[PDB]
Amino acid sequence: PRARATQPGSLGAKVFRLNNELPSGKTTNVSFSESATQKVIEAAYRQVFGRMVYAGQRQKVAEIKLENGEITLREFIRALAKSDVFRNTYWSSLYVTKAVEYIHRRLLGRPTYGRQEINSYFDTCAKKGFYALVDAIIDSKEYEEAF
Amino acid sequence: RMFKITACVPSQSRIRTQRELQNTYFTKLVPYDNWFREQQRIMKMGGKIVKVQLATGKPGTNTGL
Amino acid sequence: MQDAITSVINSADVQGKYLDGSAMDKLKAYFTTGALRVRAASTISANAAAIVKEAVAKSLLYSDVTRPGGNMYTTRRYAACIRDLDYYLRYATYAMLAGDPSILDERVLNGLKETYNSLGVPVGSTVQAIQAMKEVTAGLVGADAGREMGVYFDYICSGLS
Amino acid sequence: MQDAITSVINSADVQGKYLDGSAMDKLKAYFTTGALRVRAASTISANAAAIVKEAVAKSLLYSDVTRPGGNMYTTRRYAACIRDLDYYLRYATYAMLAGDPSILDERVLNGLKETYNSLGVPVGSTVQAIQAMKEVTAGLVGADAGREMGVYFDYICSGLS
Amino acid sequence: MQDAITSVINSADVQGKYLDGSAMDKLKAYFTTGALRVRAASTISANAAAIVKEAVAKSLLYSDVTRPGGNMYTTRRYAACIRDLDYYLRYATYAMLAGDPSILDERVLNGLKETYNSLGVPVGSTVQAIQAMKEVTAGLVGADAGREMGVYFDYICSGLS
Amino acid sequence: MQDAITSVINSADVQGKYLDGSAMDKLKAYFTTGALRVRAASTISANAAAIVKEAVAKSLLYSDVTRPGGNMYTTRRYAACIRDLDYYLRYATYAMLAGDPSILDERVLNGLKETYNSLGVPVGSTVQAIQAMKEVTAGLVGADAGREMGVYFDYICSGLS
Amino acid sequence: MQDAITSVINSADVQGKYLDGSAMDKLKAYFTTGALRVRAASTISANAAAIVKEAVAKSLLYSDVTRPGGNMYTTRRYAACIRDLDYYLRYATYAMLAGDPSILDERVLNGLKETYNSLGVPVGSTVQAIQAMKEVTAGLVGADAGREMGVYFDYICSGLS
Amino acid sequence: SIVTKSIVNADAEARYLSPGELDRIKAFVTSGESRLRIAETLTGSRERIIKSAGDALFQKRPDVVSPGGNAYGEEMTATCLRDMDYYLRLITYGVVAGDVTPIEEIGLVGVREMYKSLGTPVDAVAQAVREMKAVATGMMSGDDAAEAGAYFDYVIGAME
Amino acid sequence: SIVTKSIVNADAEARYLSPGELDRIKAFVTSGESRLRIAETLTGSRERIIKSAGDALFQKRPDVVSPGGNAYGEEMTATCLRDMDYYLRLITYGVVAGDVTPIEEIGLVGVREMYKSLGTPVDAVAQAVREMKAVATGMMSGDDAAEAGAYFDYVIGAME
Amino acid sequence: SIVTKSIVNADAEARYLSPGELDRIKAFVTSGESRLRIAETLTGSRERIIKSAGDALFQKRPDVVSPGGNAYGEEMTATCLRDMDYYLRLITYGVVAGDVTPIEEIGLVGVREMYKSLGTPVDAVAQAVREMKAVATGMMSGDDAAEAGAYFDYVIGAME
Amino acid sequence: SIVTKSIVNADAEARYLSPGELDRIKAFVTSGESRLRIAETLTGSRERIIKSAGDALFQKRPDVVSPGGNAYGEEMTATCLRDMDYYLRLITYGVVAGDVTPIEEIGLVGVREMYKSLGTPVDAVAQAVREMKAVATGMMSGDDAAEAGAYFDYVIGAME
Ligand SMILES: CCC1=C(C)/C(=C/C2=NC(=C\c3[nH]c(/C=C4\NC(=O)[C@H](C)[C@H]4CC)c(C)c3CCC(=O)O)/C(CCC(=O)O)=C2C)NC1=O
Ligand SMILES: CCC1=C(C)/C(=C/C2=NC(=C\c3[nH]c(/C=C4\NC(=O)[C@H](C)[C@H]4CC)c(C)c3CCC(=O)O)/C(CCC(=O)O)=C2C)NC1=O
Ligand SMILES: CCC1=C(C)/C(=C/C2=NC(=C\c3[nH]c(/C=C4\NC(=O)[C@H](C)[C@H]4CC)c(C)c3CCC(=O)O)/C(CCC(=O)O)=C2C)NC1=O
Ligand SMILES: CCC1=C(C)/C(=C/C2=NC(=C\c3[nH]c(/C=C4\NC(=O)[C@H](C)[C@H]4CC)c(C)c3CCC(=O)O)/C(CCC(=O)O)=C2C)NC1=O
Ligand SMILES: CCC1=C(C)/C(=C/C2=NC(=C\c3[nH]c(/C=C4\NC(=O)[C@H](C)[C@H]4CC)c(C)c3CCC(=O)O)/C(CCC(=O)O)=C2C)NC1=O
Ligand SMILES: CCC1=C(C)/C(=C/C2=NC(=C\c3[nH]c(/C=C4\NC(=O)[C@H](C)[C@H]4CC)c(C)c3CCC(=O)O)/C(CCC(=O)O)=C2C)NC1=O
Ligand SMILES: CCC1=C(C)/C(=C/C2=NC(=C\c3[nH]c(/C=C4\NC(=O)[C@H](C)[C@H]4CC)c(C)c3CCC(=O)O)/C(CCC(=O)O)=C2C)NC1=O
Ligand SMILES: CCC1=C(C)/C(=C/C2=NC(=C\c3[nH]c(/C=C4\NC(=O)[C@H](C)[C@H]4CC)c(C)c3CCC(=O)O)/C(CCC(=O)O)=C2C)NC1=O
Repeated sequence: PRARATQPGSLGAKVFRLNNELPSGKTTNVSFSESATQKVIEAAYRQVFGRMVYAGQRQKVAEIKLENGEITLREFIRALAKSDVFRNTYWSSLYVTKAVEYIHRRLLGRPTYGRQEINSYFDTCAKKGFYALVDAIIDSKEYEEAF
Repeated sequence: RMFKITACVPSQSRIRTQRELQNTYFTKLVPYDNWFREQQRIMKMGGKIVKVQLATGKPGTNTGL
Repeated sequence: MQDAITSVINSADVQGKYLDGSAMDKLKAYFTTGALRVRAASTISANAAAIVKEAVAKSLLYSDVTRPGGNMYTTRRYAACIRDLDYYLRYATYAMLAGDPSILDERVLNGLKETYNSLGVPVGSTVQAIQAMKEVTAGLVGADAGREMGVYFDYICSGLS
Repeated sequence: MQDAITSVINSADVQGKYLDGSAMDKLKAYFTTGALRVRAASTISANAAAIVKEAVAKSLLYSDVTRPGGNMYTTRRYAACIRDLDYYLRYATYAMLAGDPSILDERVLNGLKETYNSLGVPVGSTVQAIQAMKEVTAGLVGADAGREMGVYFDYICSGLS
Repeated sequence: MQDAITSVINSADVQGKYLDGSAMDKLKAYFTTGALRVRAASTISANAAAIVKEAVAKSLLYSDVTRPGGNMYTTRRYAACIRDLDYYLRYATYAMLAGDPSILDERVLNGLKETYNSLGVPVGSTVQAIQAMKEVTAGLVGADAGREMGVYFDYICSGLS
Repeated sequence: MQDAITSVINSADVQGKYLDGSAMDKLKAYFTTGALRVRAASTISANAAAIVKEAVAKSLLYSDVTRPGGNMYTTRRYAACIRDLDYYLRYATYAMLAGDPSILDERVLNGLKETYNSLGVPVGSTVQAIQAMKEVTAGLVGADAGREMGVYFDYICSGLS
Repeated sequence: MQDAITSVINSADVQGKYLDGSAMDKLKAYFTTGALRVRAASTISANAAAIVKEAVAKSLLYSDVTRPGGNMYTTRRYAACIRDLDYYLRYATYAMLAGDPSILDERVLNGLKETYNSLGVPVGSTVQAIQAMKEVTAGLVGADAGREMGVYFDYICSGLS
Repeated sequence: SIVTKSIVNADAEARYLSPGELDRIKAFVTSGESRLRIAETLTGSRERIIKSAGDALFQKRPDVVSPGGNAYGEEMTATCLRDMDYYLRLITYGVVAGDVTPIEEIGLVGVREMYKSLGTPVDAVAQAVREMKAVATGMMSGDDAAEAGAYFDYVIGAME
Repeated sequence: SIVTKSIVNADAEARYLSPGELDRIKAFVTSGESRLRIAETLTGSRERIIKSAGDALFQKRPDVVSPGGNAYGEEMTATCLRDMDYYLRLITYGVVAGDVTPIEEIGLVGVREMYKSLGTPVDAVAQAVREMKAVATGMMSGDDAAEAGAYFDYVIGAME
Repeated sequence: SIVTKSIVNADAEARYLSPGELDRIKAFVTSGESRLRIAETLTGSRERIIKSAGDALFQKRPDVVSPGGNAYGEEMTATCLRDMDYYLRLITYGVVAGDVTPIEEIGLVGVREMYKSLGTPVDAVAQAVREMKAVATGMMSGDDAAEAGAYFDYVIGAME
Repeated sequence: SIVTKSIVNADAEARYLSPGELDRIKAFVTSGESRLRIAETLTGSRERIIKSAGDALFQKRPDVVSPGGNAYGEEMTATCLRDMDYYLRLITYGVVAGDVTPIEEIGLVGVREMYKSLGTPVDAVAQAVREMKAVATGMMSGDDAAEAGAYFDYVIGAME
């Protein structure tokens, strides 16, 4: 449980980090920084939604706030997951328990462990709703320790 | 309602293969509704908070935020 | 985050010596206080909601804050106020158990000042509410542990002001 | 992130012209340096751990920092110190290979100053350690590439101070 | 996920034996075909959207599936169909480069039949679309590169059926 | 349950169209391969028990699954394993004769995964047993008849996994 | 997850009855055996790695499973095997302390058969490894503590088989 | 101490302290006198422990005192005994803390990295703390020797 | 290998192979002949490599063959030379594949857990691979010794 | 045993057993269950005790296994481990009997004369029983380790 | 250099220089920059090479630093490192010469006779130049390491 944060090498999926922090005022034309930031935004779009979303549907306001550097990658993934296209795709078409399970597999990278964990998240879905479900998944200590 | 904050957060217990200058000097924009929770998180790691200020709508807005 | 024990170990560690007899003296002082610290902590944990409601009923209720025009007017601000008071009481209980106010300087008073300036929270009403809560918990759990809670509530007020 | 090549292309691009002969002159200057840049980079990559241990043994070891009372006392702070030195050497090798200190201004000296002020890291000891590492790598890989590493280590020190 | 090299090494390792002459001959066969694989992969990366749209223009256009009632009817379904065909061409390019279809049944053919059977996607029409994609890319890259593309296209059609 | 002829007729009927030239070419392909299918089916009907016992002698014998604790341990479990392998070979022969794997997912792969998961049957060991059965029968009937047997054996292994 | 006390309370509560004399006698039996359970748990916590490595040295070493082709072949598979055996010993210690095997089928035996059947792990060889672990720890802690360990070891082997 | 660890456990689980760990803190409070006695006897005889353990280590592993080894010379052997002094000091801190966490914070995070830098063989340091453990438990009474040997055992476990 | 690593690294990024990765695969494809020559050099003389490296190891670290060590006795020394043979075989696999994912993905992931469960000093295993590297790079030309010593270097680095 | 010693000590004195001796026999009779548990702990894990104690002994005293020492060679080291097995068996007998008259009356009376006639250093045998005591008291609970270490203590004391 | 050796070869054979050895002198002339780079890197890091090689030699062969041995004491160890300095200096001279002949003229004729006079074990000096070779080729790039290792190899061959 100390090694939740250790990334797998060549035996699992690759992990994308936003470590370069896209920093520039008076940026070079052939700056390599924006291109890697586009790679990371690409990666967040296809890990949250699964696929690259259609061209009219992607959020440009959260991409712009990330490339300017005011929000973190965690809050950017929270703004991707609390969007209308994500909830119309995954939360509004499905059963509530199946939506809890699939949103947990999308945002935490793993299926749920047991019943307490599902009685606690679907209670957050009960008294508060889907937005607090995304907020409680992104809050969790496994998210903080893993990513 | 949104708090601009900047802060310094040190690594707690392990050496780091990554660079993490962006992890150590965090300046970001935290909305109001999650600010209690994110403050609690910064205090739970142990790092200090250097600045807190809300750059959005005025303190005092009972209707409309 | 340090106890009395961890601060003793830390101080003996910066200068580099082993445990001397004066460190053992501080440690036995901590233990003989710590038994009643445990019983006072259980009493405060049992009655926290009544303590907070008596604190706000003592100081904040029939003023301009809980009235219109104050920062405690709406139910959003009232719920935030009760949550702020509960957090002050809980962290004071943690500092009472540890025997060190380093947790209050670490987690409570870290950026609380500037957000209290930026949201427009009155510092004086909060300080009055904390002092009312202080003698409420002093009348609840007893005299010596009342003093214990007193210096940690005063630490919170001094970091706030 | 720009090379000598990317900075030449970038400068010819802002004013809007094509490649002139002076740009080709800078490019051939970069290539005739770049062959020995490659061999010096392989030599530094081979001996990085010995370079860092000789740097700390030269300057930081028998001072107050590696002693108690300094910022290098605990094993946590020692491991962070060795990691900081390894990162300085690695980014200096990247800047030597690219022929441009834009990476040092981009990734190293971005927020390193304010976290060094906030954690209380001594700037002078770090600068002495980097200069000791500079003539350690100069005696290792040779004279001209020693100067190459010298201006990039000096760039790191000037961004630090 | 393993290419021809990793599968040869895995066979020799599960044996526990060293690389004998048959493994050397298999690796020599892969190291002779690799340049043709590289050039065909570049030529396929050139014309992704053209190969996909020519496959739809050959098979799926002007049939019942683009008419009302078909599973390719709406713009959402058309965009998802173009996405699925781009996936098939991209992973066939990957399996051509590796020289082993392990990526296809690891990452395409894993739950694809059950997904298409749950959605109501016609499997025969998409098999004909993949066959027309194979015919177009074999017209693009030539005889033998088209054959070594078509073996993995036939692998995808066989696992889908 | 449909062969290549019935699937071609079903496609042309769901279209509502007559049999065009592509359907004629598909039926000509089946009517050319049918004699080879007949001879391979006779050769497989010759040696059912030999192919099954050689598959067990290759994979499952002398491993842990025939030892105590294995799922192939008892004589009842051994007889049921021989019965299951005879089923796989018989239905692979049927799917080879029809030229369409519709009988396999209609009558073998329907509830087979859930049955094996409820009983505790290892799916990987039985997949290896079916693969060895495929290897033995491809050694029996030749290259191309072994390939057109192995496509349905791979269909059974893919639906089982 | 329930010990002997919680299961007795759950039976008396599902009855809705008070604790009669049979429940008192069951709890007296557990409160007599608890000190022996504590001492055996300390003795097992002493020698975790020794019991695990003696179990591998008795059963799994120098057999086919550590040779090429075995499921315990690679260093990754060896480390995962040592991890699995440490899990079995740790949870058998927990079930010995609770005096009830509810934690074993709640948290070990839940999806263990399907996991091992999907991975290809031999169940008979790991059952023999758990039996040798039981034999070693029963040699360690004595007759009756070894028996009350072996009842939960036999529970794990029965649920695995 | 045990109280900081119980507090960070109740914090991460976002609840109050359970009565089990309240009873744990109360039992730690009552056992303060025994741990004070253990740390008292260890702070008493630290020089004798260090001298016997260093000579036992040099008798067991002579590679460190050989020419070409790490601890060669007067000052190098004195610094070796200084490092053993630091580790026995952290042992006393963890003995009086009731937890291994000050030993972790002060001297267990990067010892492999820094001893890779200095050239010290870390298994030799594990042997040194093994000899210090054997000598200190030889000095103590058996129950208190078990308590101090738990922390010594933790240090040699985090070493190797 | 190189092709697996490039395919996976383009695969997570949802893109095709970049042209720089493609000329990387092309350069590895051209250097495969020299890789196969180094592999035949390492394969054909494995007896002398294992024998001389075991001799120099037991000369260098005699305590593991002395009574009390792990590799004491006939069958234990035979198992020790077998483990060295395993690591030389993985060295040959990593030489052919052009990357260390065969070596790491077979015999370096849980090597510390395995050799801790066996009771083996891992530094003496690092010395065994060091002597194997000395005998092997004493057996080849310069660039061949550098290219094989890269993978030997990775194995000794992944030990400690 | 205890009963033999009490009977003999009352027997020379021409008196019956005094009531204090009788409650001594009664307390030993009640503690026989814990004695049998310690005996099963020592009996069931004799392989690891003898193996690890021989390993730590030859690590500690390498000259007796070096050429020139007593236990040099295969059969001599086997006889050395056999002598250690004899002493662990006598330890088990003394644990059950509640007194050291099995250990003394079997294998401690002429131990100096025997090991002087064999040419054996008796201090190295005391180190062998010391390592056996370390492995055995590392294997039990606290009071069990103290009760077994009493008899191990008697054997090492009767050596020197 | 290579030119003096080609001249004395053409002199003893009483003919002009062949175009083969004219092409050899021309190739030596063009490879002057590579040998200048090798000798430059060796003259750069001579102290680090000498310190690591001397500590590796003293770790490998402790007979010279033992009492009664040759290099016993501060001045004797310093003179040992001085002799290693002379040999690395001659290595650089032969590296820049393109031939082994200045190493032969200055330090290879009577080293067996003079070290028979001083009492220095010559095989220990061969081990010292072996460690200097291993360290210097560890520093260099592999092709240049092969070139310098040719001259180092010649020196240890003329030693033993
Ligand atoms: C890629 C560019 C990059 C750099 C350089 C970087 C440095 C960096 N150095 C840090 C700490 C540190 N750096 C030092 C440095 C030193 N020891 C001394 O006393 C000397 C003055 C100097 C040794 C040469 C120390 C002691 C700490 C830890 C202080 C503490 O937080 O306890 C930290 C805080 C987290 C940590 O503990 O590591 C960061 C992020 N981060 C980056 O992304
Ligand atoms: C606009 C949003 C809003 C709400 C809801 C609000 C409630 C509110 N209710 C109060 C008291 C109270 N409210 C009640 C009301 C009730 N108890 C009963 O018996 C009745 C059933 C129920 C009336 C419906 C009582 C009895 C008090 C006095 C409580 C006390 O003094 O302990 C007070 C304390 C006095 C003050 O500061 O004015 C506030 C702030 N204030 C607000 O600004
Ligand atoms: C663990 C330490 C810790 C503390 C203490 C903390 C306090 C904290 N108090 C806040 C607000 C507040 N705190 C108060 C306080 C008061 N009501 C008054 O008028 C009195 C003066 C006082 C009641 C005693 C009020 C009214 C607000 C909300 C003002 C607003 O944003 O609308 C907020 C902004 C988010 C929120 O609405 O809750 C934070 C983060 N955060 C922390 O992490
Ligand atoms: C990389 C491996 C991989 C594949 C191949 C894959 C396919 C896949 N195709 C899908 C849908 C689809 N696929 C098709 C495709 C077709 N239907 C037709 O009529 C044509 C015959 C055929 C195209 C040639 C259509 C129309 C949908 C949308 C179904 C719907 O929206 O109801 C879906 C449903 C969810 C979503 O659209 O985004 C998945 C998961 N997923 C994968 O991970
Ligand atoms: C409390 C946590 C803590 C630790 C662990 C610590 C270690 C530490 N060990 C040091 C040196 C050393 N430590 C050793 C020790 C050893 N080498 C051997 O041969 C022996 C086997 C082994 C002794 C167990 C040696 C030889 C040096 C000097 C190394 C040198 O000068 O190159 C130094 C350098 C001198 C100084 O600044 O005091 C530090 C800081 N300091 C700390 O604050
Ligand atoms: C290909 C990756 C791979 C490795 C490395 C591997 C190692 C491995 N080494 C073993 C034993 C061993 N390996 C050694 C080796 C050594 N001890 C020493 O002192 C020397 C330093 C060192 C060798 C030079 C010894 C002594 C044993 C026997 C351990 C015992 O009997 O308890 C065993 C248990 C018996 C067996 O089935 O062989 C395995 C599985 N297996 C693998 O699949
Ligand atoms: C139950 C009481 C009892 C004891 C103790 C006993 C000892 C005993 N030890 C013997 C030999 C021996 N015992 C040792 C033992 C040792 N040498 C060492 O260096 C180690 C320090 C040490 C063991 C750890 C050796 C080396 C011999 C062979 C002596 C020889 O061959 O000359 C022999 C002669 C051969 C034989 O018949 O076994 C006896 C009788 N016999 C007994 O009945
Ligand atoms: C360039 C050709 C050349 C060589 C070879 C050379 C050798 C040389 N070695 C000397 C001494 C020595 N050399 C050694 C060296 C060694 N003994 C050891 O223990 C080590 C293993 C070995 C080091 C490799 C020692 C110990 C002395 C001092 C001997 C004495 O004082 O009796 C001296 C005497 C002091 C002096 O006049 O500088 C000379 C001349 N001088 C030369 O000009």
